[PDB]
Amino acid sequence: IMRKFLASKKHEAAKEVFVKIPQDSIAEIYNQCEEQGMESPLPAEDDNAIREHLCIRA
Amino acid sequence: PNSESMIFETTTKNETIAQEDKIKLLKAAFLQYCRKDLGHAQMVVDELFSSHSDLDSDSELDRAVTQISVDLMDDYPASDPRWAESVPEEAPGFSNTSLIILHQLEDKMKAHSFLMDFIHQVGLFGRLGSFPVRGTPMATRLLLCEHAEKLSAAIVLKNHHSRLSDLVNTAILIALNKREYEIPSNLTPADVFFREVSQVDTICECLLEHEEQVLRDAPMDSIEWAEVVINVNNILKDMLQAASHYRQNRNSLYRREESLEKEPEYVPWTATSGPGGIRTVIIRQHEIVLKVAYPQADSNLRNIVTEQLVALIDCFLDGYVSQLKSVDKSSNRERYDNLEMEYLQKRSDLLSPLLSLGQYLWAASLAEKYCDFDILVQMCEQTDNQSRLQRYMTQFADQNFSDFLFRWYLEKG
Amino acid sequence: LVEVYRSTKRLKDAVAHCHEAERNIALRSSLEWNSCVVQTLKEYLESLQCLESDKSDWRATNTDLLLAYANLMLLTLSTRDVQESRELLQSFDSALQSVKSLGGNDELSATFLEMKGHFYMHAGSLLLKMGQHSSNVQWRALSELAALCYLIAFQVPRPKIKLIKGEAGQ
Amino acid sequence: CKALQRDNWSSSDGKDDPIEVSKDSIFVKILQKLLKDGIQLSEYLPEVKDLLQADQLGSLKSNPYFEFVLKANYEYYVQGQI
Repeated sequence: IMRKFLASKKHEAAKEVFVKIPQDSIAEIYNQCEEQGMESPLPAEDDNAIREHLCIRA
Repeated sequence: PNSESMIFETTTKNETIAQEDKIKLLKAAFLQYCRKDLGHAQMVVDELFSSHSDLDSDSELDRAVTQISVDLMDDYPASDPRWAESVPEEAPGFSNTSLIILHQLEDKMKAHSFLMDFIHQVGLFGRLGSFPVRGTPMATRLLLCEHAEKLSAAIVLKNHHSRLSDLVNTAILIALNKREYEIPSNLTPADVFFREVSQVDTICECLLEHEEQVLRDAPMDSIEWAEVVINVNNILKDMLQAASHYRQNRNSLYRREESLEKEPEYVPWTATSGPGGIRTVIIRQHEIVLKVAYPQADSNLRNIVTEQLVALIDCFLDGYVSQLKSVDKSSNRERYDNLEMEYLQKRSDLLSPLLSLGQYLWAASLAEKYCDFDILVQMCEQTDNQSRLQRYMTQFADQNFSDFLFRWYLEKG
Repeated sequence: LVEVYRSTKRLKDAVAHCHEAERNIALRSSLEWNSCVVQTLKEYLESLQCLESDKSDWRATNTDLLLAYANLMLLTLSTRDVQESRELLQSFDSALQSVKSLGGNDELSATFLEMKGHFYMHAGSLLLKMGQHSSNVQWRALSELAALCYLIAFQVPRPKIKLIKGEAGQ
Repeated sequence: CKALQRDNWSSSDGKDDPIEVSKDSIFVKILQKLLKDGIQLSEYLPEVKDLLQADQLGSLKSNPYFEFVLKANYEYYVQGQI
């Protein structure tokens, strides 16, 4: 949805979606990876998604 | 003149050849085989011992093949210059290149296997006789086997040395004092001793002279005697297993497949009778363990040291079971029945303490391997294990175990 | 149905029907059914080959076969004679000896570890079942070898499973 | 020579293999790079005779432990390409 709003020049609406993502979420996706159900490296959709969210923040 | 015309000579040539010259040229042929120049490695062999010569040719052949095997066990590691004040100026060694003793011992074993290939591939193995060993004649193929059993155990002794250092360095010092030799101060006692693999066995007299001394100078209120007994037993155990395991897993690579003759009574090092004989080592340690450790020990230490004692008694009887397979019942029966009674007596002397100490699995694993029917039957009645006795009345039936058991029930039972 | 599959050599079809029918608890209670499952899983392994597919099918079929042996052994101990229990335990021993080569970390490696535990539990059960009928045998030797069996069957470590969050199956 | 002088060719505690221990040396790591980048070490490297006749090595030119560990790793990495 931020990929849409930034292309649509709605930079404040992309920042409204950025504020809908709680700031713990980047660590919570690692918490959910060490107690098993997933393996020691983050799922490859979601490491790339965290890297993309960090691109969007920058 | 000069070139193709000047007489190539210098160390004399073919129309004389002394016994040093035969060894220094058979060393050339083995070094040519270690270049895979087989065409010339053979031409030196077929000149040195040409197949139309006197019956004394083979008394030089067993000798040169033995000396080159001793020289390879005892080789000087010419990559390490701690030896550069400690090597002779003529020395036709084998240049073990690895800067660690474990790898010198592995590289001597790799090279020994290529010496056995050279001896098969240039046909020589078909000519081997019986070199003199320990003051008897011994079939030279079994001496070449023994030299690699000594290497096999030296690799174990160097791996227990890298765990148990100053127990082993002290037994090495006692063994080197029994050679009267000065240790070069550029080296250690371990480098001097792990040169001489031809004598790696003398450690097993000295380890018990150190163990007896800890069992004379230390308080029984300590743990340290129990760790010495455990660690000396593990050194003897794993070396004597590495000897017989080598002997068993290469029992083809030392064998005449045909013979028209009678090979002598084969006594390997692991079966030696004498003051430092490995039988007398196993007997000393069976006295020591049963008279010193087993009275003082706990329930767990008594198990450890029993499985160790079982591994020493097994090498002792393996050593008789081999001997009673080279003496002949048809044409040396005067030796045979008397060696068979020596075995049958020492079989019970060594195993009756495992029975009396109530270790019925360890008395019986052994008595089932060596057919000791008295202690088989005694363990059954001392457990009332009539089902295991019936299992023996099935298992040993070609060997009349039931006829024996029926005396045992008639007499005292 | 499993007769009618195996006679037509529809062996993967028979095992796939077992993979559905084993979900009925009223079949898993039958000695007859578990005997048919254990023997059908062998006859399917006896048709698999050196292919990259079969190195997956052979894993499932051996996990199934060792678990079906452990349940057939529970039922045979409970319902049959001592010799009927020997020949089954000796068949389960033979099926463990093949899988014993697969030192690794898949769920056949995990099943094999747990099935050492069930094998020694059933072997200790066979020695005490021998004692229940063997009027002339000393109970010490049977109970010593049974205690060794239970000690091994206790010390086999509990499977270190991974709880995920969709999977309502125990 | 200057790679070999960044590497610590002092002797270990007498338990430990000089073809295992050499694998953290920067000299062995550049040989492993040349091999992984496709180069023939049998043609690309100077002679083990004359790398030992170069004077740059200085203190290492009197060290026998360096003298066989250099040879043992040349032997291992070049006879690994034949």
